[PDB]
Amino acid sequence: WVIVVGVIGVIG
Repeated sequence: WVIVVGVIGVIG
């Protein structure tokens, strides 16, 4: 959150 990561985050 708030919609933030192309390849390695949570998502998120």
